[PDB]
Amino acid sequence: GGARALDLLRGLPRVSLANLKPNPGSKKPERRPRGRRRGRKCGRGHKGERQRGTRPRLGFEGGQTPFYIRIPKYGFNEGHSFRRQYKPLSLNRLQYLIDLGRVDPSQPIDLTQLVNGRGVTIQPLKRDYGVQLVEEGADTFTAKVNIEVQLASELAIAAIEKNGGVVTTAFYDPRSLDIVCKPVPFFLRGQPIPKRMLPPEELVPYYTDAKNRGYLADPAKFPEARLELARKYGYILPDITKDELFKMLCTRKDPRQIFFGLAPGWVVNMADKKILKPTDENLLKYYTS
Amino acid sequence: PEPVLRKVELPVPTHRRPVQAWVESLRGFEQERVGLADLHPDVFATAPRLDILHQVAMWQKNFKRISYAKTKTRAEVRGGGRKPWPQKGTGRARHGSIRSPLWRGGGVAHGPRGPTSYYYMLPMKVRALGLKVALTVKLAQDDLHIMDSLELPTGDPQYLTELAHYRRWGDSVLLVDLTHEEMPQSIVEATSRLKTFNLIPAVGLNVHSMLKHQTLVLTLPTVAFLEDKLLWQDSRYRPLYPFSLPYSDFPR
Amino acid sequence: PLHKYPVWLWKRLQLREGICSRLPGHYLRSLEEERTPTPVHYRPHGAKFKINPKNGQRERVEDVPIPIYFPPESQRGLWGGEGWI
Amino acid sequence: ILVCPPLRSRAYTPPEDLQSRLESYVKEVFGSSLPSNWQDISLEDSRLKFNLLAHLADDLGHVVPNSRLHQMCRVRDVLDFYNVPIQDRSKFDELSASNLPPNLKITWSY
Amino acid sequence: IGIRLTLPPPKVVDRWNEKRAMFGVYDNIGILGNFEKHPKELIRGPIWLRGWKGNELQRCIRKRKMVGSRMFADDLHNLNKRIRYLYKHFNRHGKFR
Amino acid sequence: PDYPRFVESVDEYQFVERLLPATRIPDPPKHEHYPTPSGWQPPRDPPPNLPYFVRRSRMHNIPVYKDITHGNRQMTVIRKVEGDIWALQKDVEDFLSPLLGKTPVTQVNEVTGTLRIKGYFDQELKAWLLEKGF
Amino acid sequence: YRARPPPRRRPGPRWPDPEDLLTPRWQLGPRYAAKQFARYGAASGVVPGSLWPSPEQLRELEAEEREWYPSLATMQESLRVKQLAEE
Ligand SMILES: [K+]
Ligand SMILES: [K+]
Ligand SMILES: [K+]
Ligand SMILES: [Mg+2]
Ligand SMILES: [Mg+2]
Ligand SMILES: [Mg+2]
Ligand SMILES: [Mg+2]
Ligand SMILES: [Mg+2]
Ligand SMILES: [Mg+2]
Ligand SMILES: [Mg+2]
Ligand SMILES: [Mg+2]
Repeated sequence: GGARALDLLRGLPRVSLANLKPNPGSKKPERRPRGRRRGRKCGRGHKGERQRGTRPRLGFEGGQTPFYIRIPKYGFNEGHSFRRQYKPLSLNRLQYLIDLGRVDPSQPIDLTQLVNGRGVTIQPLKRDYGVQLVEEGADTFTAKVNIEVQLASELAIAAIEKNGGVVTTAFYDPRSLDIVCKPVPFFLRGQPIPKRMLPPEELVPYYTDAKNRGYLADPAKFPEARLELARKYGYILPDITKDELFKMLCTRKDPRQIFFGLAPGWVVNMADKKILKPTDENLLKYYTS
Repeated sequence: PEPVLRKVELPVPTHRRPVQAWVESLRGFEQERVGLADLHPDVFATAPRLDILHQVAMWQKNFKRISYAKTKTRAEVRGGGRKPWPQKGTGRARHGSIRSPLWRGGGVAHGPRGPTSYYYMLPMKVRALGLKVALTVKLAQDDLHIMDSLELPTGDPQYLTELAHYRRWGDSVLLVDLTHEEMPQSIVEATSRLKTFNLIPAVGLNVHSMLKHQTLVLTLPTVAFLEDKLLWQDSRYRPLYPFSLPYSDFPR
Repeated sequence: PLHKYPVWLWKRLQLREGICSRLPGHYLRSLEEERTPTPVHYRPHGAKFKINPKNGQRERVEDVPIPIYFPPESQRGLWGGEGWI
Repeated sequence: ILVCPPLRSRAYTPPEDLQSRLESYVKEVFGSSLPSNWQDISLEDSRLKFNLLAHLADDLGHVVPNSRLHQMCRVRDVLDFYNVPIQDRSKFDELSASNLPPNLKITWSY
Repeated sequence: IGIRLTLPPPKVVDRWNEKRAMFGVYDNIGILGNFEKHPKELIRGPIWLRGWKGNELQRCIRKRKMVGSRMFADDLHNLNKRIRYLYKHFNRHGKFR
Repeated sequence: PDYPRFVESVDEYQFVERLLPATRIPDPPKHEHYPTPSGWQPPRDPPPNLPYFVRRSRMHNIPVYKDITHGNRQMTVIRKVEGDIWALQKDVEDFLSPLLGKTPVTQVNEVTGTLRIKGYFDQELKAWLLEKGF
Repeated sequence: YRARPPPRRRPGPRWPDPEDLLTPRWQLGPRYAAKQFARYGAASGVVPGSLWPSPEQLRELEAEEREWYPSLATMQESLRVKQLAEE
């Protein structure tokens, strides 16, 4: 194979710039209006708009009302630029990442970790609002994780809580989503870490409900929902208090916080490896609100 | 007196074995076989891709080309606003301007419209594989020579020319050093007075220069640098942002 | 060919040499002042952001001034900012 | 002033005692303790291979090139390589040496 | 007629001058230098043509946008007319619609 | 210009270091049981003694892919093949003859070390190569 | 011949002269100073206290946030009122 090719190459003239050719089939011949075959009319036909190069626009049918105008207007793409979108994160792919080690299950898992492990691709400029944890491959998913997403299905939540873990649905504004997806470019702007905005009024009920594992829901109502899901799907809810990873599973960030262990208003240097914290009363009040 | 033995730092694939090359010295005419060096098969023994070499060479030739040729059209040629003669009754051909391409001194219908840029970029993996293939071809055809260092006993270029003739290095020799600042003054002076003997740093290594020069000369630090740089591509992730921005394990 | 400084900067360049260079600094700053005139012939929005009724979304809104022509007869009277439209 | 030695000829003639000399060099380098199946002795050790090849090159005037160093893994391969002969005659000399019919004449204007 | 009666003077090309000898050096600057600089930064020429490619209309639009304020009056007028003509040709004339 | 007072600290940069991503693809962690729940199995060490060898991708996956042309032509591509690609083609034809009822149509690109097969047999080829241990 | 030294990225912070009219505005804005500080650490010679907003900017941001970002309690009350009306 390769050794045989190298042996053949050894007994051949030195490779230089005078014996190089492109890969066959990669260079189509260029056609020019010269000669008998491609001259004369030069592939333009006879007298008319087509040969004279002045023909009606695309979609014009010659005077008849065009097909793209005669169809009545209906609302299909109305408000498309304002619809929120969520990339799907399947449990099959999550287990694939965990097994390959791209996403470690021993630490809280969120959008930053998924992007660092190249598991999801989030485009805030394309009306993306995060990742929805879909239920694909829930039967074969077996991994204790503390997964944080933006949307979650009942089956996916049931699978996570059956395997043992904490699934929480959190909200990010477009700016916070961009920052959390690509923190390194943000720290090069010399800007203090902003506050995570509250969900819009249309999304408040979703994130203030315990059945959706919302991050603004009452903590005391979670056990009821977990037990209801366990009863519905025929598994026993595992008490995570006895687990040694209880602190890691219960490690939840503040709703006004973007990054674990970092507070709004702090400025990261990334050159002196230092974090600067303001002490002004007004700035502290603004950032802790 | 002790042999210079060099091993591969990066993990060689289990199904392949490193290739081997002689390590020589430039301090004497007969100072050959000063040691043995092992070279990574994926860099110095990959498959020969002459098509990829051609692609990389053409990219190097054409990506930085800017064509300044420009001609004037009938709208830019001086004059020609008025109609030369009435449409009918003259008995001659009908014309609208004297700067038409049919007229002497008129505009050009489809002439060059410079400045024009032929800029395009091949993928980074392809551009690295081109260097891999060039190094492998040089090693296979025995145009590649590994040196412990580029230091010469004297700065006289005739000494280097006679040494190349004695060792049968062909007409053209391209010496590569690890860093530009740390190049020995003897070899710098020897190369500065020569035309077919060109000294470049490891950063400046390219397929065009390697093909133009019959013989390539590398140092052990240069070999290690090239192996690291070329094998980083085979295991790097897909980029989230430009690699000039900080990463956890980059650079090194 | 091309100029080094663009055309619109030629007046500013001329205001830096010759007799204009020796002018007092306060007068030069007064000339450089380009405060927007108080609206007269148009009604400003009064807000930076407004909710568009078509889609119910917040949009930035600007107040583009209406061009006003001042006849030469206005330079010998006090028209209070009004002029021909 | 260093004097460049005259350019060595590429021509090689395999010695009749090549096998004995190779075995002696193998005994010198790898040791004479285990000469059993000397042609099957592996050349895995870089230092041992370098010593053996350098001694052979100094003795015979022919050195294994870089394109063939990787192939050398046992003494048998080196023996075959040194059994393979090398010629260095020019093309015109080769044509003249080849039996030319009396009606064939060759001239070299270079 | 129309063909020279004498051979043109012989043309000698110095294949090993400095420029041809060092052509292509530092092309892989980003690859072999921790991506500190991009290879497109080594291109020298017009400011509006540096690491960018396009058709004649796009080149004219880019030139007008970038250095239009610094152009001469006649050159700017010719550029505007050329842009108008190219717009008409590329959006109203042709064979394929 | 009066500025707010700021306190400089170095203890909190560990979170920034955690947020910083890497460039090299991490090696798969050792698993007690194989195949993994996701279905991934590591290559056999030492590699099998066959004339040809198939190299795993940068993600540690079998280099068997599907391709479609003209909207109706479905093909399966085996990449990163080193050794006797003709022997690999013969083995693939022998493997796929019972499934198709006839000799499969294959193209061998020796320059790129690739094998192209008419039809979609990606999962079957992946299982076959995993069993062989490539 | 010997090749010229390899082209290296310009080291250290860059501070274009504000007096020159050809200097771009984005090279003179305070955002440029903040970016230079972030990229080059304390060697940029920029006071870190200027990174955080001035009191006027803080008041403007607070006013904008109050105007265009209702509180959670207000949103819940509005949702309750809307649900009651629909019921
Ligand atoms: K024709
Ligand atoms: K015809
Ligand atoms: K057209
Ligand atoms: Mg004709
Ligand atoms: Mg007709
Ligand atoms: Mg006709
Ligand atoms: Mg005209
Ligand atoms: Mg007229
Ligand atoms: Mg006309
Ligand atoms: Mg002319
Ligand atoms: Mg395809």
